[PDB]
Amino acid sequence: VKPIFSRDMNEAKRRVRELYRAWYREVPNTVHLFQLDISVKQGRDKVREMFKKNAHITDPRVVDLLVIKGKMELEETIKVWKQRTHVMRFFHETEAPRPKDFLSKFYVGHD
Amino acid sequence: TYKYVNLREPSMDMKSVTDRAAQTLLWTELIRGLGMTLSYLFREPATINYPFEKGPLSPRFRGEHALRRYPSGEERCIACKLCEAVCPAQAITIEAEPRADGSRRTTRYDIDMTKCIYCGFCQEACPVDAIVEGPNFEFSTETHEELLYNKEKLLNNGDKWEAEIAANIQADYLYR
Amino acid sequence: VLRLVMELSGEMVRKCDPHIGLLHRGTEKLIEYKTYLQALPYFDRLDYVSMMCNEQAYSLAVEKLLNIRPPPRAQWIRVLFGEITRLLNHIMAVTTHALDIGAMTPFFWMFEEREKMFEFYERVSGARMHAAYVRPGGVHQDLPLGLMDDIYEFSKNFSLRIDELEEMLTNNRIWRNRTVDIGIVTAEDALNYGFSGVMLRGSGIQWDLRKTQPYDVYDQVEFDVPIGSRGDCYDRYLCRVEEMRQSIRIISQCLNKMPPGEIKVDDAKVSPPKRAEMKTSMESLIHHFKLYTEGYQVPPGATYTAIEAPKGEFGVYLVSDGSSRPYRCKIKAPGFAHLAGLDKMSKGHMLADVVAIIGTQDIVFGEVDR
Amino acid sequence: MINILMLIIPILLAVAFLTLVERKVLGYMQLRKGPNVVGPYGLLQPIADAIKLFIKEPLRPATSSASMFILAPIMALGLALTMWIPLPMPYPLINMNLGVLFMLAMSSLAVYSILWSGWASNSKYALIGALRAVAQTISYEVTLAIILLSVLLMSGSFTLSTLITTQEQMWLILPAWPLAMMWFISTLAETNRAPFDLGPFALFFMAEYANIIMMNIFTAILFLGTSHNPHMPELYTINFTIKSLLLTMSFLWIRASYPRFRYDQLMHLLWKNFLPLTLALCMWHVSLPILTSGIP
Amino acid sequence: TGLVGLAVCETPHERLKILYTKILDVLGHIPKNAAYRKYTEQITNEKLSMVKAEPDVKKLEERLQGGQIEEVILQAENELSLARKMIQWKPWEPLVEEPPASQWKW
Amino acid sequence: EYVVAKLDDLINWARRSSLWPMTFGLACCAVEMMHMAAPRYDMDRFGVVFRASPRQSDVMIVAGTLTNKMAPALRKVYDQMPEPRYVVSMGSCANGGGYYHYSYSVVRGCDRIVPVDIYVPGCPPTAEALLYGILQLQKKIKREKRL
Amino acid sequence: NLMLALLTNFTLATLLVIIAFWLPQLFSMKFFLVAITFLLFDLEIALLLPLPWASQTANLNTMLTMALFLIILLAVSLAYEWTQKGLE
Amino acid sequence: RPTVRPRNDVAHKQLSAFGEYVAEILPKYVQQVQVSCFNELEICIHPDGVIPVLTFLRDHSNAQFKSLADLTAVDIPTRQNRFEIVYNLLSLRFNSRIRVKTYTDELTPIESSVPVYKAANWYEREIWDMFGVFFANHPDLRRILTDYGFEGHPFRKDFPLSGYVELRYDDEVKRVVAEPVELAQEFRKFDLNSPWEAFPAYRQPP
Amino acid sequence: ELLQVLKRGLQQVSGHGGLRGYLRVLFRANDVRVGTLVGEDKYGNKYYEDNKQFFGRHRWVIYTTEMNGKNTFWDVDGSMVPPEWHRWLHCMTDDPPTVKPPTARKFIWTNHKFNLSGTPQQYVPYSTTRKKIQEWVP
Ligand SMILES: NC(=O)c1ccc[n+]([C@@H]2O[C@H](COP(=O)([O-])OP(=O)(O)OC[C@H]3O[C@@H](n4cnc5c(N)ncnc54)[C@H](OP(=O)(O)O)[C@@H]3O)[C@@H](O)[C@H]2O)c1
Ligand code: SF4
Ligand code: SF4
Ligand code: SF4
Repeated sequence: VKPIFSRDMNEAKRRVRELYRAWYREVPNTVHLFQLDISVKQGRDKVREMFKKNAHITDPRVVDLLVIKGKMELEETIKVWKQRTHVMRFFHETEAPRPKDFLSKFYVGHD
Repeated sequence: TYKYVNLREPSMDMKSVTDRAAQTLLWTELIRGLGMTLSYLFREPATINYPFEKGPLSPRFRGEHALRRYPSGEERCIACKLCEAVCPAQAITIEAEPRADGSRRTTRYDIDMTKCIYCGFCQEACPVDAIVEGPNFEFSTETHEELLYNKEKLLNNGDKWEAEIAANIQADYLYR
Repeated sequence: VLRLVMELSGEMVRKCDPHIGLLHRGTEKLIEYKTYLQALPYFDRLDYVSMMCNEQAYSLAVEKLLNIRPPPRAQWIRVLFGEITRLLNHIMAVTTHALDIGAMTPFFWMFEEREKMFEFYERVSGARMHAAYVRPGGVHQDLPLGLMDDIYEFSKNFSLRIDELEEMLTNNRIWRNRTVDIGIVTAEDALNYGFSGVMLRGSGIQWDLRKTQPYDVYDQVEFDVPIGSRGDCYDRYLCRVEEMRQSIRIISQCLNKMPPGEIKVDDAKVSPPKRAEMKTSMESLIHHFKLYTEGYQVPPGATYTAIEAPKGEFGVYLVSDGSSRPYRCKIKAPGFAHLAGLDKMSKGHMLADVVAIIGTQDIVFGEVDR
Repeated sequence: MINILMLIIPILLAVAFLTLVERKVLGYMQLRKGPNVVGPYGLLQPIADAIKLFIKEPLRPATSSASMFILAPIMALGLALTMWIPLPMPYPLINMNLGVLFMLAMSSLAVYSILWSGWASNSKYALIGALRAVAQTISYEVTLAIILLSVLLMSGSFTLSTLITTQEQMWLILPAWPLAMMWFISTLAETNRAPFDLGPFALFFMAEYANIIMMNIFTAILFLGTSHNPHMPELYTINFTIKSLLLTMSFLWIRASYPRFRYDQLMHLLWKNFLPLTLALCMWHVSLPILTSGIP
Repeated sequence: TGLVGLAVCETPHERLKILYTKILDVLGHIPKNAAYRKYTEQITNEKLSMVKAEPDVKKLEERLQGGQIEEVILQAENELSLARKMIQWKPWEPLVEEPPASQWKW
Repeated sequence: EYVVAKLDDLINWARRSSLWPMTFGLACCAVEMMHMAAPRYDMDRFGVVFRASPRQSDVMIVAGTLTNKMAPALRKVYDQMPEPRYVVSMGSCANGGGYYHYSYSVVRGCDRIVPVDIYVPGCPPTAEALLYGILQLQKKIKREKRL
Repeated sequence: NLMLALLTNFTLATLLVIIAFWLPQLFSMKFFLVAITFLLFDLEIALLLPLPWASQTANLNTMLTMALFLIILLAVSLAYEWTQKGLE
Repeated sequence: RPTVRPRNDVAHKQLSAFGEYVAEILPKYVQQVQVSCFNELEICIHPDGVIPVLTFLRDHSNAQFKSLADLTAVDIPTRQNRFEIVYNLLSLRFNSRIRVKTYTDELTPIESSVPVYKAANWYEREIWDMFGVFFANHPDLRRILTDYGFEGHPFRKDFPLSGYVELRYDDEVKRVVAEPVELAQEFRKFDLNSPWEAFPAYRQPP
Repeated sequence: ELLQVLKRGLQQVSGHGGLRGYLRVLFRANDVRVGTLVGEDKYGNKYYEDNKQFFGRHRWVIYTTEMNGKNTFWDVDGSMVPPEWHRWLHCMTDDPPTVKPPTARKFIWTNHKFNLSGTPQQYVPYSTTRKKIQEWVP
């Protein structure tokens, strides 16, 4: 069909599963080889919240592009690349962070 | 056009082989290379010590920005936003209000030195010749705040360089 | 400057993947908002070494869009400053290359002469290095009376100064020991990388843009192109010095042929009129008001231009709308081509050879942007 | 015994005042002006570098492994300064039973100075480059022993005092014509940074530049001499210093004029090419005292 | 004598004749109605006549090449690979692919 | 009392004598930084030595443009530097992004990564104007550690 | 004294380290083959060391054949280094 | 005209022969649209087969190009199909410049030019970086000009020039360089667009 | 030839000052040179020229001792020297007090000012607009 991408509907879901195992094994390895930073358990919780935002699945075309991107930004650790605890860090350290409420945001006055 | 870099066998027989071998057995060409720097040592060096001597320049040179004025008082800048739009760094900002009564010449006039890649474009785009680039080198600060130019003021304080600017612009009208 | 991820089997390189782009300034999206006259000084500030060779490719790209020829005088200034950049770049192609190896003298021997070269730039334009001099309307400002006597005065002493390097570097055993036999690539596979300046020109194919495609008054000026035999670092260095000795011929012929006339294009829809002219006449100042702020009002269409850089090419690809802002362009510097060659150039060579590859290709990190 | 302090303090000043020579003489080679602002001709700068690095400059070690890193500069400076003791001069301080054997021994132990510095850093990134720097020094010490013996087998025993007496009418440069060329190159291997280059970091500069003067003097004993004169010590002292200074200019000549030879092709100049040449001349120098009577 | 390129300048005649006769047969396997066979054949037949007439002359190498026989041999070497790829992937013989959306002007 | 005030100036004179800068080739500014070596305008062995080295150097010149890729890279160099460290932001890109600025990749100000003591405003920072940056650094060192 | 001369150099060298320390307050096995050959050649140098100091009382004709013999085999050891040493 | 005209058309009819020659093959698979203006040739290619077009012009008896050197891509949101990958090709033996374009939206993968051209893989990484177009059967697709911790694709006209992650502080944390801060200085949006049409003949009827 | 080189150095030391004068041009000044001097500038500035020496060089010039309020002789930057930088210093051929006169307009500052630096009385940023007015009164 058009266009190919990589997988058709059901096959695209199992490509995410293979991607999930490869990244789950690296988070204990990126403590001793990289840096302690936060925690091994807290690093694994960062994985689950990342896939929840990506969880929609309507077409295999969108899913396949996420796999290629998932084998790049999460690949920035496996083959040993320089980051120095600045790159590949997803969580905000200095975030305020803002909340969504008609009493909290309106008191600060924004938009 | 062709010029050829390859020598294509300089040594052939007996006489041409021995001298090509002599330079590799001992040195010769290294001693010849030693003589190149030897004569280079004796000839006088072209060196300029900055706090006393000064380097060569030109009648038209761009440094720190300073806005000029008319011989009988009056700020030469007319407020157009002309130089604002030409500016490739967007370093220059201009907001204009009427001056007391009648005259309409500037209010906000900030040129960022954090930005500005120095073109002379603002010198060229100006129809009244307000910003003229003077021969400037001396500028060193502790903060960004001290470096970025305020609402004219420090730009108007370019009177110390405006005497040179008036001399340099006399070599600028009907270009060179 | 360069990261360079290395894979070493014992001592020699197996895989050399240059993880570069550490100086991506982001000119791509940035020029899209700027007008044609506003976008001009970006091109000078792209490459760290070439000044008048830059903008030259950009101005001619606008000139191929507008279909308006620059004045006969201004074209001769463009070659006079086009060949003076061929001096500036090929100095740095030798000096910093030798400085990366470990040679101290040839850097400082040439930089005395190179500092005299910026006296020409200062007398012809505001700043030292980068100049908004080459424009779509030809040439911004005419040469002063003092400079034309100085070019002849410089060239007379230059021929001995460049020949001082040959009796210092080429004749010595060290360079015939070090640079000889590093990455001998001259085949159809070498053609499959596309270097244009040097490399293919330096060894193998007799093709050059200078003879085949004229830019501004070419073929009339006598050119000499050095082509070697072996694709090693030494013969790719010899041709650069042979370029330098056979470059003064062009500069002398530029001094011989100078027709007095216009500096900018007389048509005031491309280039701003004279300062004495704009103050009196009406139409001049309105065009001065609209050539600044507002851009050019360019004809729509996609055009590709490439003028010979001493490093390689500046393949500017301007895509134009009816509006004054050019929507997207890419500067095709040879930095993308030269670093791609390191996948083949590093095969069966030491760590010290890698430094010699970068120097002979002259990968100045400003090249890699678009 | 006060003369030992009169051979450390003026020597430490000689390594200090090298900073003038190492960039002014090197400066005129490169057409640049060296020291000028600091002093009348920059004479205040060499002592100013000492106040900068010793007192105010603090330490930031990588790991600091108990005894090491604060032991390597002691081996660096100590071995460089002890080399001055066996030197013949007009008169030597505590003359050894055999001279040149002490000279080759303390230079071969001076390899440790660059060895312990490689062990000081915990990282693997530094030690590979450190062992490469050892290879530059360790390899050339093989030939250094051979070329020494060929000069000795011509005339004199190992004692350095006898080497002055044998050079009465003519220099040893003329009989040892290819061997004199070797000592210009072989000495540059010991961290001179001319054919090949790799607080406590400042102390290594005071030790590495000290060996440069040491090799300049040692070449001016084995090959230079001109006159002895035991009755007049005045004539020898001035004439020896000028000969050593001319060799110091040639050491800074290679640093400016010539690029690095590569580490791999450093083992192609030596071993592949120099070792067959030096031994062939050593074979020649065995036959010389037998062909014609030449025994001390 | 040797060429400037990496390809070795070997003294070989009729080597160009074998490769140019081989490619004519490959073109007459699958495409017949296509214009790709009809146009490429008349250029190759024009070039083959120059080789037969001129015996090892530099003027024969100067015709449509002018970079000796080594450059002309490279043109024949990749010609067999280009013909086999055109025979495998149908594009010249068949035309039935969909048309683009109506937009072109910037 | 008098010896205390005079000895402090002697330590400050040691840095007034010689300053070793870092050779960062991250700019067009870096070519003008190579003009400091060029004989016509020299601070070479007047104070400046081009040996550099990441650890032994006292001064580091941030030459021109810095990207988000080089932002963690230049920071770890600053940590390797000794305690008496001075940072010169030579060039308009180093001062706050001369060009680009509003761009996605270029870091604005340099002070967001590494604190700056001496600012040099010039794009092509003329060697004449570059001579001020070192001379001002020597002048700025006046008094250190009173008690 | 040799003991007094040697110890004075080391004690002054240790003192220079304390000045900087106390005052301020706020893989690849190809290298191994080169190292081994250094040791094996230097032992042949050790046998060839006595030559200028030894040849004074002993007969020259008996020594001449034996003195060159060590240098010949020292070249044969280098002749084995030509039959593929490696990339080094 | 003396200064007004750049060059008179003489080779335009000679280059128009190429506009017929490749079109004489007539594939719906390949040809589609052929545009020729200002001594230059432009061809756009159907997404299904890009590799067979690139094997052509390479070698070939009539025209020898070989060098498929410079590789660009166009971002335009006007059309239903978004991106336009543009190949710039140069001949050494023939001395001519021809253009190869793609018309597809290419959010869905497109065929790679790596087996035909060696240096094409480095340019293909840039298109995946700036534009976000994946190349099928590509060896080593790695980020070059983008940051290691960069979200999205930096060139696309859908998002601003400043971005989302751009400002990098140091402040409170001893070693970690900041990322989540988004604020930057105000880029003045110029609304300079001239009234009246610039040129005739370029005007399209609604 | 050898005697003329040594005699030329002796004439330079004897000309400019003597015993105390030569030391001021050696210790304070980087390079010692003798030639023609204009000697007409604001404060204690000399500005000498006319010397051959090398191309793009206009004599020693010499920095001023106490220019405005710095009171320094050992260390001085390019803050000194009045409007003459574009004149005999680098660009123009005619000397500022000899041939080419400075133009009077009564707008330029009479007393020359030094560099701002980190010292007090330096450069500063300032607001310009009066902003949107808002007022509330009982
Ligand atoms: N972890 C703990 O130790 C701990 C536990 C419980 C509570 N706290 C609280 O948290 C605070 C920690 O602060 P800290 O000890 O980290 O500060 P600190 O390091 O002592 O720094 C204070 C700075 O202020 C200056 N300063 C203070 N008083 C001065 C004076 N009279 N004259 C001149 N200079 C003066 C000093 O400069 P000079 O050095 O130049 O004089 C010093 O650099 C304390 O105030 C304490 O109440 C700390
Ligand atoms: S500087 Fe000139 S162009 Fe700019 S606002 Fe003032 S008068 Fe207008
Ligand atoms: S010189 Fe250029 S960047 Fe600077 S204010 Fe003028 S137009 Fe803007
Ligand atoms: S300030 Fe100018 S010269 Fe310096 S890096 Fe930026 S663009 Fe280049």
